[PDB]
Amino acid sequence: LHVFLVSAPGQGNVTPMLRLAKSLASKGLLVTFSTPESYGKEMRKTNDDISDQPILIGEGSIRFEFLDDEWDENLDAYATHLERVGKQNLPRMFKKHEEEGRPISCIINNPFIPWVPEVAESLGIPSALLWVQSCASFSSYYHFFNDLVSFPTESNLKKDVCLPSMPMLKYDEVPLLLYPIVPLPIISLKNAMLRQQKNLSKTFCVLVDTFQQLEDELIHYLSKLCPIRPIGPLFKISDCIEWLDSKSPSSVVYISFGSIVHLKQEQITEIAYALMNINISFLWVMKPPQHVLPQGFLEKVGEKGKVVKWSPQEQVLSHQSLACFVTHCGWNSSMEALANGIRVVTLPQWGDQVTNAKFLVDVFGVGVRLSRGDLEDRIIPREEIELRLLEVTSGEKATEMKHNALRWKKAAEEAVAKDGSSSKNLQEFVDELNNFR
Ligand SMILES: O=c1cc(-c2ccc(O)c(O)c2)oc2cc(O)cc(O)c12
Repeated sequence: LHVFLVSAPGQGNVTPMLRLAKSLASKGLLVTFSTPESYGKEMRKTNDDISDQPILIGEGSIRFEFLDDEWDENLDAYATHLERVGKQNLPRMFKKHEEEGRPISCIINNPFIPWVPEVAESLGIPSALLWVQSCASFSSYYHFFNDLVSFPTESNLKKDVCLPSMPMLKYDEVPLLLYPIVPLPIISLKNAMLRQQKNLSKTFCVLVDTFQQLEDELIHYLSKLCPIRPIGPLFKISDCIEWLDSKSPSSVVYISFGSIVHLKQEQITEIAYALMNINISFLWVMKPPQHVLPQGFLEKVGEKGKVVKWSPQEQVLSHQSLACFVTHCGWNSSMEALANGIRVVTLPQWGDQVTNAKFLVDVFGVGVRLSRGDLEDRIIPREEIELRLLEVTSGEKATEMKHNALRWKKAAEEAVAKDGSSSKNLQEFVDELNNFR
């Protein structure tokens, strides 16, 4: 088999599609991953395993055949141009593979190049979709595009939303890209999402980065409208740690916010005071673009605290020292917290991070809510942060959320085990690819 994995620019898009690539390669498939060269060569220069040629995994390999971007530096501006070059170029690359005994059986794309199922359609090549957010978020988008349930509008900005097989969200707990008020540099992601929901008809399979028991009933309901397959999580399918060793177990407050979120300086300074004040141990990831910490922060907290510029998150998350996780609640981060058994402290910023935060707190039951997101735009005072740090590590539910945590970590490892739901959804989808052939 030979499947073509096409992904939009961005760390958050490429990583999961790569992980879907290392997985299909593990199953005797040859995968060719591609992404715009402008950001592609940036992966080249910044990654150790570049591409001299295929890179075997199990009995399959992963080739690299980047799309010529035709874009040297000169968001909506680039999206339209990229769509232009992609349709220009992608048949030319598929046509090359046609004459070298490599007819492509399937294409895989993510929502932020939603036009890809159109080239798949014209060229006769079946189209599938890698969805990188939860299944509650997919349902948010699908119901909204087809307008099957009512959302906030300009005339009612605080309307609740009642999605089937979901807890009733609130106006600011629906994925922020469906809100009718959106920054004009971001409207282009709203349009990409919505365009992908228009192209769903042409698509025979949606591969979702979640597993069957995390969103059990939801996946059953939407599976009648939609061809949804849970195959996750993908990260588990396929000096920092020396320091945490010295600490006692379940003791270190962990603090990341992914590699895009940039908090506000006032929010930084309320957290540093919070940590100082309750005097907890911590590992706070402070990625550079320059945030300042209070005068004598480092000396005051001592060896109880530690600030770093980057962290092996998956590793760190698998540590017993960790007491909790202050997170921006991206999908992969919510799932890495779930699968590893760690309680969370939710600081949603934008997008679907406000839905996942509603889920971590009130559904999966694995922690405490610190903020409600950009639409709240309320600098959270250190007093409250200190309260949630107490609530999640010492307080009356602290062990019940620990319990709930260690049970979603059980179910995650069963989903990915040999004859588990997530793994047999993979092999089946691979089994479907042959039956076309
Ligand atoms: O809605 C999205 C919003 C943003 C974003 C939001 C606020 C910012 O101040 C910023 O610099 C980026 O970044 C994204 C980045 C993504 O990969 C996907 C998204 O939906 C978004």
